[PDB]
Amino acid sequence: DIITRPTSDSIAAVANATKPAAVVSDPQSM
Amino acid sequence: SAVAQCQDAGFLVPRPLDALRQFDVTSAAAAEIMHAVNDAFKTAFDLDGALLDGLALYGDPRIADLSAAYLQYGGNVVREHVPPGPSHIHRTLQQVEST
Amino acid sequence: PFTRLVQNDVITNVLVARVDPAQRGDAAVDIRATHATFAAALPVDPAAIVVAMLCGQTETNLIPSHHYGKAFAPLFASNAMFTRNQRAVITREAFVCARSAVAQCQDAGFLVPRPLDALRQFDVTSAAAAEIMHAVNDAFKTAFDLDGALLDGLALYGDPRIADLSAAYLQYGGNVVREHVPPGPSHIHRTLQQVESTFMAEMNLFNVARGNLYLVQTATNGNWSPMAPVAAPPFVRGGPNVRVVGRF
Amino acid sequence: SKHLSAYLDSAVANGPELIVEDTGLCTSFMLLDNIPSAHLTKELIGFTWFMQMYQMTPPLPEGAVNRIVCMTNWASLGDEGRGLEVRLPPPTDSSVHAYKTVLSRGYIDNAQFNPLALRSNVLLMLLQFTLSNLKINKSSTFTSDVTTITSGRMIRAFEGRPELLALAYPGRAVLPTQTKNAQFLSTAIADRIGRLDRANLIGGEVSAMVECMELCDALTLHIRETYVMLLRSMHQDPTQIVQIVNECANNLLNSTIPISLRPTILCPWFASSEDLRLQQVMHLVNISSNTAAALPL
Amino acid sequence: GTIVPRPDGLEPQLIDDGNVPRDIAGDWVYPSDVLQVSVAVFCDYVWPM
Amino acid sequence: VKAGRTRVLVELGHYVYTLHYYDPQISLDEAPILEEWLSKINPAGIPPVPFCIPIPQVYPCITARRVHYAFTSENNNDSLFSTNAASIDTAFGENAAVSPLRWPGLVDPNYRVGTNDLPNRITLYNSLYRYNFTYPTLDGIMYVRSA
Amino acid sequence: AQRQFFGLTYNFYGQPAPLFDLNDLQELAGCYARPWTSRFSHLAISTGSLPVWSARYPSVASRNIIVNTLLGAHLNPFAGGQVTSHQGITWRDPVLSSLAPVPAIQPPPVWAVAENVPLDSNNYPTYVLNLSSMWPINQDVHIMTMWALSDQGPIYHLEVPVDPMPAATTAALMAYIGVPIAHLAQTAYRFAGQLPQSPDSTMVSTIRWLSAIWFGSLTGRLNRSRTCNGFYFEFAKPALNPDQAVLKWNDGARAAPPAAAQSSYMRCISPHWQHQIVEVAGALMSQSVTAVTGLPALIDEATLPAWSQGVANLTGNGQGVVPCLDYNPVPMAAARHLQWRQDGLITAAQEAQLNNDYTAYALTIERHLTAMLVANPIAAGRMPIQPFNAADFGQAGQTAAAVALAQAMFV
Repeated sequence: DIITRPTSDSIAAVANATKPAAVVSDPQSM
Repeated sequence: SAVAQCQDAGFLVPRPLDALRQFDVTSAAAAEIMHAVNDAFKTAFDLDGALLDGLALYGDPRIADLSAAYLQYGGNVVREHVPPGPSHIHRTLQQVEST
Repeated sequence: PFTRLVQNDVITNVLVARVDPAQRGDAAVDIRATHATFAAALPVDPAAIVVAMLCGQTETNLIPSHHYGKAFAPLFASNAMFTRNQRAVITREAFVCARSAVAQCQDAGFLVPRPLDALRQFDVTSAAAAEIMHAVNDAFKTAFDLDGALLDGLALYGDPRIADLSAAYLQYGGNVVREHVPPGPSHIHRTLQQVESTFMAEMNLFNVARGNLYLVQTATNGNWSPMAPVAAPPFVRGGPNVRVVGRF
Repeated sequence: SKHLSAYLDSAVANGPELIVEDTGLCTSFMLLDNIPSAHLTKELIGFTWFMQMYQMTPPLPEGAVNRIVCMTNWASLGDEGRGLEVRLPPPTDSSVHAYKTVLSRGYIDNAQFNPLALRSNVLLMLLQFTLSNLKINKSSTFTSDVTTITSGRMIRAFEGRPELLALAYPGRAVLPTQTKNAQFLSTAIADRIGRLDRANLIGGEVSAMVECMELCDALTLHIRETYVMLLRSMHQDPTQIVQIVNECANNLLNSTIPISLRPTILCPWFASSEDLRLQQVMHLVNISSNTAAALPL
Repeated sequence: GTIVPRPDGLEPQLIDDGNVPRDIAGDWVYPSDVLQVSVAVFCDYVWPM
Repeated sequence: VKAGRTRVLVELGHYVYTLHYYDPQISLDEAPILEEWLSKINPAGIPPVPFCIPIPQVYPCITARRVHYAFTSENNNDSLFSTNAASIDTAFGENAAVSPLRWPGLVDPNYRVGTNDLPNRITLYNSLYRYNFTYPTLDGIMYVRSA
Repeated sequence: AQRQFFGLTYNFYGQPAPLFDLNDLQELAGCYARPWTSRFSHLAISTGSLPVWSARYPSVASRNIIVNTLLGAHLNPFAGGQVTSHQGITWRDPVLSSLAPVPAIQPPPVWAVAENVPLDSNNYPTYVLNLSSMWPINQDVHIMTMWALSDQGPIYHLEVPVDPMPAATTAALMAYIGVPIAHLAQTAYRFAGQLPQSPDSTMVSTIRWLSAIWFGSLTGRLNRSRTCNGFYFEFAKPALNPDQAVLKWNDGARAAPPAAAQSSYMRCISPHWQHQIVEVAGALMSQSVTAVTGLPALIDEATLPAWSQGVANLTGNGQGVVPCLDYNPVPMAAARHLQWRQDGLITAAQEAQLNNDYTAYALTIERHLTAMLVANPIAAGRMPIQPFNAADFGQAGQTAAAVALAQAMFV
């Protein structure tokens, strides 16, 4: 199999802390 | 070579992949690179025991050229460099990157 | 000092003062009338002393340096001596701040900056000072987690407004020493001054305002900002036809 | 026996609590949403926008009216506090209890304040403010962000307190739809964030000292920097320490010290003679001055 | 990737890199970064156009 | 005073204030609040000064003409941070935006590290140091044994 | 110990009276506290943490300057052998423990104002008789003198012996590695300040070396490439705030001792020092050594203000005279950067950039100070900042000689 390893927790914490929603429901969307 | 090619100010190596985007690696980032290369080699050659771990676990992985020295009380410094001999895998690897 | 057979140099009293005698009218008074004196004595039996003098003996071939080397070994193994140093520092800071606090509530005192002097402070009785000093003392005790008696005893005479430390001893020949014990340069005291200076500008952040208050009927229909008036205040004091109510 | 035992053993602890460390944010003022913004769903749609619908915590309050209020250690992650705090409520409330330290207890009503004793109470409250802020700005692990909004610098990841991370760096905001907050944040300089410099003494070790920029008010910063300055003032090199100990033993028991790098030690164990004299006099004043007091001594 | 809604029936606008709102219609160049951080809006105001 | 025939200046150097926001779309009279405030003044002390401020609105609204009495003599409005922060713009009410002066180290192009205006103004975004002191015990300093 | 000192009071820049108001005294030496070791009580690690940018005392050096002026009005006993009063304030006791308003019954004589007053310890016998407690006066008087003797930056002394460092100093320094300069300066001031010490003490030699190392690194001669017994100082990036330095120890090549013992006096020739913490700390730290050991030799009068010409026990022009050098930080920085490139620590492109950054930084300091002076004209009766002229920022001074000295000092 191909090799992977988890990143350090601190890296993951920052990355997960910034993930805006891709699709947001608003009434004015053309 | 791998670490040097990810920090765009590091030890001098041919850089065929500089066209690719990459944030400059800090000390912590390079450690992950060092680990992966270490693991890949130990897997490929089926090696037990430490092979390269100290470079990743302690100190800065951004190495340039290893050296050891001792200090005499008279202020004299005796330093012994250990530049590696001619590698073979490195050559073909650089070729693979280029193509 | 150990005096020996010198009649004029016999020390009669060792004394300490909790209060500066300069504040009250005691500049040129007998030292005994201004400082509290110690009193203690231990009655020793001559017979025991004589026996000890004449019945002293030691080991045959004692080496004092070696013996004391073993004896004193366990006594210097810990930070015991350093805790008192730390307590002394905290005591210094607490004392200075307490003096600074009390002085700023009086009209004047031990010459100290008074950035907050614009505020009102009517009661200046010693009772207020005692309450303030206790508040400061308790605050320090809480902050640095102390348990013993800190800064206490100063209020023994019940008037911290003139609290000051000094010591002296009196000789039969009428000679006096009268050493002073002023505090050293603290750190917290300076910061507190800086804080008060800052507060006098940013007081609005503490729900505290400044200036007078007006009361005028106004039937506005648009924007209305009482905290930031745009027009000049009407009928400032001393203006035309403005009256000041009587004091009753 | 109590006095004798006390006077004979000095290893009774009871030392002042000097070392207190903070890993949170060196600030004492909290931005506060006082009046919430209304939610519109029938008319006036689109006039307001919440970061909630984007699953994001806004770096700034977003109420109709926002206030700055004093709240000590409101972001103090880490060690336990000094034990005394100052917490003003928003100006829509009384906030009078913070000014009844003295001359108020049996005198004024619960819902008043003493206008004739204002100066003293204000001073004491500021004193409490000062004491509560006496901490050490401890470092914490830094890291780079592999996200798109990176600035090339490493930042201080508040693991376990993500809301702190959102608050600490307003520059890392994600801005849709140009609100009044956005009109301000959009002017933020890119790289004014995170670690600026460090003292890296030992390979692979934690940096002894680091300099960074983040959310931090000046006043608290000034206080804490003075506090460490005080601590440095009561510290001496090991050579001094061993010499002092040797002298105390009349040059008996002459010990010494190893010679190697000691990167970041700190031994606040000393003072000046004046402080010693002051404490000595103060201690005498505390005790009674009769023969029954000196006897245990 | 901020957009600027406007009242009174004016159709919305987009922030030019010179910090000046511009009309959506026309031609545009998106660096990868701004797209990755503003996809939510792009999916609703640019992509339909 | 309520009849509009008198104007009063209450002199007091400093005090504690209290706010009470209200909707500018409905009728209001500030008299009851003030009368309540007067009903709690003793020789011993006084309650905090009250004030009434309309909530800023995001659209041009129709405001009911209402009566106010109290207002200050200076600009004691420093604690205000911003209004209608989550909105495109403040239409009717007072329009406070985030003042850059408190954030020089975040928006000022000419900001230099290590500067401030501490005695006069407080800046919320600055640069600071952090430490990693260790606290060795006495025996950790020296050879503790017999000498 | 050291049973004697000499001193000199400040100069009035044309004004008729010493320049400080009551508030300055009340704030900087009030509370009836001892003023004798307060110089670091209002300093910290960096300017950013200090209220030195506005209002009263709007400069790094401002407070210590006013202190020196304040002392000039009360050091009469070492000039005329008597305690006096000035504007109603005097010492509480013959020991000069602290200040207080004059008593109403038997006031001391009023001080007659004068400037640049020479001072002798011998004029006040009680000082020696109470040396054990009056020792702190020695340090501060020395500091005041070392500043009063010069316009622009204060004067301090440097020296390097022909011997290697003793082991004791080595161990001490190995515990001061990560410490910034400001903290180091405090300890030196604290050490010599509070109790008499003999010059043949470990700390004395220790601080002496620190001053040497600081200067050697300041000139750029001491770097990661070349170090004194493994030690050297590291300076912050000019791009952010170059006004910071920390100690470092490294496995780089060690510089050889000089062929003969080197020593000289130093000062900053440009007004930048007034708002630059590294200059203040370095001067105070160096001056602390001379305070405990006394002046090794008379200072050369050749390049000193008019009032400093031929001051007894302080300045001279004879054979037994040590020259004093001076420098401007901007040319010094260029020299330091050039040395780095020649050592190979940086490229030429970097060196050009560093010069631009540092010059830009220095310009801000000048712009701040010059604006601050007109805000506090000296005619107002108090001097928070020393006066200067616009051209003073452009003086190169003896900078070329200075780096030459370090060249000879660390071979």
